[PDB]
Amino acid sequence: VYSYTEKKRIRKDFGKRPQVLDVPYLLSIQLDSFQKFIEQDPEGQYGLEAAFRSVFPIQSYSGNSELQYVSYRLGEPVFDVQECQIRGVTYSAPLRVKLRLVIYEREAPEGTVKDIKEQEVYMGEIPLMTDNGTFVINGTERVIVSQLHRSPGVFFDSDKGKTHSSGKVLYNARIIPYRGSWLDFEFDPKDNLFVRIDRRRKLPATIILRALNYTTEQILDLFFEKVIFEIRDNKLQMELVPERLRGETASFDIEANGKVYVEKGRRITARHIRQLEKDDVKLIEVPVEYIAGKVVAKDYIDESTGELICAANMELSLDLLAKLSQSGHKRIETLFTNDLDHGPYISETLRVDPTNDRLSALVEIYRMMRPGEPPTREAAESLFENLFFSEDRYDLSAVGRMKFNRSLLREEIEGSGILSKDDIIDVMKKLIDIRNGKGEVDDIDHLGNRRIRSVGEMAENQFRVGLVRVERAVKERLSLGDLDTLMPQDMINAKPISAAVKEFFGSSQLSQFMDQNNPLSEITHKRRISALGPGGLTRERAGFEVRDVHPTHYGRVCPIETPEGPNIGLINSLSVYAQTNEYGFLETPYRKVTDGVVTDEIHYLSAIEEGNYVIAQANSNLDEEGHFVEDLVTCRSKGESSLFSRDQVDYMDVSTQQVVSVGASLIPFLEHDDANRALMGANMQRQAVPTLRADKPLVGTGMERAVAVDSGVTAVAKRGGVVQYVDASRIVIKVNEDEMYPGEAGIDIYNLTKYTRSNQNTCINQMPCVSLGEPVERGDVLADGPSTDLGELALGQNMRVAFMPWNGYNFEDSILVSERVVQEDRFTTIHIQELACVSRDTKLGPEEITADIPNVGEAALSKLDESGIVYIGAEVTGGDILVGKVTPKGETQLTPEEKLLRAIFGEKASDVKDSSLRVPNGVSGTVIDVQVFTRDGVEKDKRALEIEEMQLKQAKKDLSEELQILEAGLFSRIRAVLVAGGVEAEKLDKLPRDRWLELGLTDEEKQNQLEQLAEQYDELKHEFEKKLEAKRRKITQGDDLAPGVLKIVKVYLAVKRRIQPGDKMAGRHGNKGVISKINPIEDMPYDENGTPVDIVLNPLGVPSRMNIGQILETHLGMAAKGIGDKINAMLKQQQEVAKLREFIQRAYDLGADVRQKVDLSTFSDEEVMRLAENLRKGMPIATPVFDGAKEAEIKELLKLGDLPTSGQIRLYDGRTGEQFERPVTVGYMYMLKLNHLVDDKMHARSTGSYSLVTQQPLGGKAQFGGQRFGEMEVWALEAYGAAYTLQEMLTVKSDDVNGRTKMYKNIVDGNHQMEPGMPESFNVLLKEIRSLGINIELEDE
Amino acid sequence: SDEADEAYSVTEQLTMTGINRIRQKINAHGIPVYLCEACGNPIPEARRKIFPGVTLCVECQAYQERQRKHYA
Amino acid sequence: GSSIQVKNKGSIKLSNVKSVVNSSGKLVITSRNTELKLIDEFGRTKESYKVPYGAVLAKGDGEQVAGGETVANWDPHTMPVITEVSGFVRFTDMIDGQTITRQTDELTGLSSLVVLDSAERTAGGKDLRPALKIVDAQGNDVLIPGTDMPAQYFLPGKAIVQLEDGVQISSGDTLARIPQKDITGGLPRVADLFEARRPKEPAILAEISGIVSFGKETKGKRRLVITPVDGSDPYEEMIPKWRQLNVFEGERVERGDVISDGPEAPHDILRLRGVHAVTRYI
Ligand SMILES: [Zn+2]
Repeated sequence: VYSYTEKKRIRKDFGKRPQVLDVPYLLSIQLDSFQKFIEQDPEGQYGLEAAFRSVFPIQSYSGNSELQYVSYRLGEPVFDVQECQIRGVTYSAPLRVKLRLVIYEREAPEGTVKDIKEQEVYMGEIPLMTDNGTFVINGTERVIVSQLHRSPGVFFDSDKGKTHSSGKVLYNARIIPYRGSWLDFEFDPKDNLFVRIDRRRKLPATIILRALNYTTEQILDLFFEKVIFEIRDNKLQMELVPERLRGETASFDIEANGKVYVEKGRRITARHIRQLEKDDVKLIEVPVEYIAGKVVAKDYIDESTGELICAANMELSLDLLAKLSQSGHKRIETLFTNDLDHGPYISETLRVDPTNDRLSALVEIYRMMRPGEPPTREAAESLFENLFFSEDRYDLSAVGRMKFNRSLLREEIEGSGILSKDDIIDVMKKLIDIRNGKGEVDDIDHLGNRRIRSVGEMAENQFRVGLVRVERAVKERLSLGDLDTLMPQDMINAKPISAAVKEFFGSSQLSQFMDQNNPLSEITHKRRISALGPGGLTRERAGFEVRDVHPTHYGRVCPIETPEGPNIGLINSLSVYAQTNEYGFLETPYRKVTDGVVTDEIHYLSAIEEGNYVIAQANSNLDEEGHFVEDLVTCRSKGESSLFSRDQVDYMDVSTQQVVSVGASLIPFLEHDDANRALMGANMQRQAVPTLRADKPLVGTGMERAVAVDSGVTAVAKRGGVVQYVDASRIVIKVNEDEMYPGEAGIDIYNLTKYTRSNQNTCINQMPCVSLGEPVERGDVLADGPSTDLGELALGQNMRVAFMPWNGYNFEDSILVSERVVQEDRFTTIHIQELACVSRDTKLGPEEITADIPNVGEAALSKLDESGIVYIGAEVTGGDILVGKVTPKGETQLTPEEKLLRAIFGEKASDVKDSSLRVPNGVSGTVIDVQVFTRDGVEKDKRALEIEEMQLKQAKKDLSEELQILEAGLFSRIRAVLVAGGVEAEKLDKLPRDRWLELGLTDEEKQNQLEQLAEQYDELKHEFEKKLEAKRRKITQGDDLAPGVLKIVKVYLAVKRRIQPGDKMAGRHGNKGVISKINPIEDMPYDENGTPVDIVLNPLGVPSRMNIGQILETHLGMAAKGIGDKINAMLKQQQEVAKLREFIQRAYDLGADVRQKVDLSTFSDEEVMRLAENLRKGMPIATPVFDGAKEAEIKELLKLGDLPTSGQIRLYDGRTGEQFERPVTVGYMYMLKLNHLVDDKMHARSTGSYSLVTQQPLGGKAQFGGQRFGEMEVWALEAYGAAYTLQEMLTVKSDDVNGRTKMYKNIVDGNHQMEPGMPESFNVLLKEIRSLGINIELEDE
Repeated sequence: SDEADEAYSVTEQLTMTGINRIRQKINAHGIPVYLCEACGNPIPEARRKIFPGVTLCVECQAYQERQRKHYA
Repeated sequence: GSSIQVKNKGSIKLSNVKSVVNSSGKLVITSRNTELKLIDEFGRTKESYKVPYGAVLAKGDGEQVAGGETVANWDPHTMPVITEVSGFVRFTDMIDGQTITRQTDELTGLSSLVVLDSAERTAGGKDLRPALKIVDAQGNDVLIPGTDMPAQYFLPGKAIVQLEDGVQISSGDTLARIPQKDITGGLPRVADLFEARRPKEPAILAEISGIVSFGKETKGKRRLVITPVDGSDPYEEMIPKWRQLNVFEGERVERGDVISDGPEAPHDILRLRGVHAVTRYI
């Protein structure tokens, strides 16, 4: 059940699993986040409404001067997108707010209002989001990478080991809020427990308990369990709770009933506790020595005196037992301490507690928060209440409360805003229990502690900071507040908020240039998480902790796609099915499980909600109904993974792909690659430059179509219909009768984007693929972009590789590319460089853009027209002129004998200095397009007038073609008027269309309908008169250029770089390479049938770097081209549709269980010929990533062709014509072309420009300056005895500004001497030391 | 050499040293002990027969392992 | 990660003392951590030797040995398998191709069923355990003292056997015989070499060649005392007694021989032995 578009070539699809969650729209992060940002949102939640409800209303100094909020608006831009890339504006959208300045009357708190002046005030231009989540800030398409930062809540950290040298670990616990004072708990190595408010001094941690209305009795009964001792007529009985005695010294005879069930000295093993439980002991009679070290909880005083016998939390010695014996107590309370489990911590910290009771504790808090402030009753009350208990001065965000209740094993995920007695006490219990053995510590990386921002929330915060810095000014201008003379816009300033928001979108560690050199690059750049930036941890502070992968990445961030090198792991790329949760933490799909069934309901899980479940594994064969095939299946429960019984799973992975990203899920046979290698593979697939004829992955992974379509490059049909008029520019879809709106149907039209620059200087082209008179279904591609083909992402080209050494040309990783790959121009990649030539305004005068140039005859000026700009199309080369420009330079200041010379030949020395924009030395191109911006203070020249006329012709053509469709829709609606009630069918197609307004009709509601539709027609008329007026006026106006520039002339060269020894190349699995000798055809190897193997890689790179996936891909490719050549023979020897059907059907079934059966008996006889003609280059093959095609499937798919099952053909060398012993592997591997081109990298500099502060080399153009002869190189030269080369390496070649010119004079005059002198850098050092008062001089002898 | 080759060497180093630590722990050589090195209880047959020459009863082992779980 | 040749005269002593009287009366050592103390007649220690496991002895507590009686013996590679209980023997689970193999010594004349390891056996005796089970005269296993747990001796692979079935056994009888530093080698070990950082516990080394004794007793640091041939004697130095001495009260040591142990810091060697010595250390 396929469409008519999908049948262009139906990708053979292995992969055994059924997909149950189709791939989400890959750009959900950017789009949905910026959608939450900018929208009138009738609820106080996120969006701009959040910021405005936060900072407004502004009340003055209580003076009945208020400025409140009403509602805002997003006026449409003045320049739309492509206009805004041409000209250079920020694709903004002017903001508007309805602020409402109210002024209450004095002698009135809320008495009668005296003025409510309601006026709408401008502020800022928020740069809107394109349809592809890519803003346009200054002409270039920029992208704001999602950030990943610590969620405000609670954290229990270790800081294990190194401190204190005893090895003993500390267990600190931090309560970070959204906004307010922190709170920390920590152990000392002496094991007492201490607190600290915001990172200030430590404190005896019981002081905060006491400050919260806790005296020692209830402290000890919160942080401890009770053991009562009894004095029942003889010597110190004890309560026996049976499980109190696991792992403890038996320092006494544990008898019972006068029977000995446990004996002294031993240890109470589980046997003993078992037997005491079975033998029912409850009150054991132990000696006094065992109470001698116990601790007494409650307070005891002589009941006859009221004098304090034992304070709370004192150790009972024998004397105190005696003393309270004579007071009439048979109950005694003792803390159940223990070295293992119920440790003494709060008790011994009370030992450390200097203070005694509540008021003293509040005093100490007041003296630790701020010194010098004398303590006080109410000062202490206010300070302590306002640390953690002030709704104004402290608020966990609701995210804060949610983490704080999920990390305590609480109940409600949402609740209060400030802390409480119970929140603090639960923190402390959790802390002590962490240290007691039960419980564990949340390591940093755990994605339950990495809330994900994105464009929306970050821009919201920047607008927030803007609002605070402006409400300062608002309250200030309200200080002087005249009641009714300042409207609600002189209080504000617009440029503040615009400054903040532009600073974010244009200067950030996030808002960065789109890696727009390959559709996979954009859609793997917009899906991106970053841990750097403002508010995240940067490298120095942190640090190795967050580089790591952590088992909560399984389906939430890709593990095998992260930028290797300087910052690994800080650029985690988001998974395939991942999402941002409601609160923010990354979440992912999982299929629900009933009693024992695998439901098809996908259910989302965040990070903190997972471990309490037990998730199955997607690689589980299930039994045609939703029951597993076994009773025990692999699963993963809490980090660990293991076998579980069938009746225990709760969640199955949505699909085998979800562990990866869109980066590494395109690598076919990813499953057989060492993870570093898939890392480098994805990170070299993000850089493939779009070739000239982008072919297709001959072996793909299923996700490639979704990446091509969901990225913006393909030209996706908005509505299904017939194709009326294709063309290299535009595609005209005639919408069908059912997908067609009721009024003014019309037809959809797509203006493609022909040749044009992207940021990385490549060609972002679009070519139609659906030809004239041809159906298209909704949601289908019309026009392939760069590196797409038929809507299947084709980054590089497939080609014939043969693994074999072949004379050292591929030594380390080098590659040997036969000239059949470069003759065809199949890696010939097109690069569209932009050269600008401004025309500035110096003190001497304005630069000219004349065609009149000195010291260059007609020679270099043959390509220039009458005005100094080159023609569109002249094939400039290295060193020619594109824009003739001359600057007036007075004071020629003639010299000696040069003056004699001018006398000798009378040649008038000109007043003008040539500065024309000449092509960079080396490129060789075609000037595809010249644009001339002009300050509107200059008379536009002749060529700019040509350009204005031409663009205006174009825009007139376009907008008139638009008006035609529109009026056709309105005539349609007119017929829809007549069709009901008195339509005259054939009396309306004969006569002219324009004379339908005067068509007869009875004066019912339908005559008034005709009148109304005539009104609509004339409105459209005047509308497009005035709209073409506005188009002509946008074109005709001057530009608004930088300060002091007359006119800029942009010239778009279009180089075509082919391929040449040095151009890096690479497969997908991470086999790099540097194509190293572009061999003839004859020389290459050739299999017994004749075909020369185009590339020749190296065998020594498959075992050493375990990326055997490239050998399996090579074999699947060889089988694929086997099928291809079989269809080619069946089609060239032209057979029929019948043989083709039987053979393609044999290819598409092919054995093992698959989810792809197509049944070509429904393809019409003429579709299968088209299907063949698209397969005649070779049958594509899918292979979902961790669910690929196992080897034996490949072997049978080879045997379906006629290749040898071994995969290894016997090759004959091309030069000697004699068989390679030991057959080689040959196949069709898909190889990219990385854009580390050679001619971008090559560089050489003999005498260029120079610096200005130190006479060193400095060039610009391609760092047109010498290589850095750094320090380690100087160590090298000193290691050799060579010292002359060093002396000239930093005296003659580099700095000594007489040494270098004398060296050049000597070199030209054929005397290789050198006259060093002394470096100008050291002379600067003498001056910089001497400006300080340090007289450094050089002795002279 | 490449940047993944060096990472392979480091991964070999890391897992080899970890595994060889944990094989250094387990004894596999008899020194028949017959009752604890701390508590004195008899070590049962099954435990002394799995791990030959193990000085400590089961409970003493769990207890020392738990005091060491907080890393000394 | 091959016997104690006593040299001097004096009484004998053991600390951490534990051993068993073998059938030959030799008070053969079962304990590991016992140490032998060669005492002079003063009542103070002369020399010390850390007891080998299952070593052979002749002398005992508080008795004079003279220089030359090699009392403390130990088989240099073999790990003795002595047994304290008194009884007879049977062999259970020692089967050809399964746990042991048929192994005949031709130089002794008796066969030794040297226990075969986890890689030398097949599925017929894979999980099986070579068990030397002690018995009484009845054929019942002699209980070991202090357990309701019989006496059957476990033998890992590679263990050469002393005697076969039918052999009576008693204490101090090795049934079996099994054969017999942290060199942090990163780069940061090399940086910390050239930086010459003083280690954690400096291997305490002498000052001068001369006789010794012990002085002021542990006001924190117990004090060593060093007096020359005849010269500048007054040096007596603090020493954390929290780590062992490898010296005795009456030794005339050469300067530059370890009193204690540990990675000796380089400053010590340079000031004590000579520059050649320290450069060879590094
Ligand atoms: Zn024990």
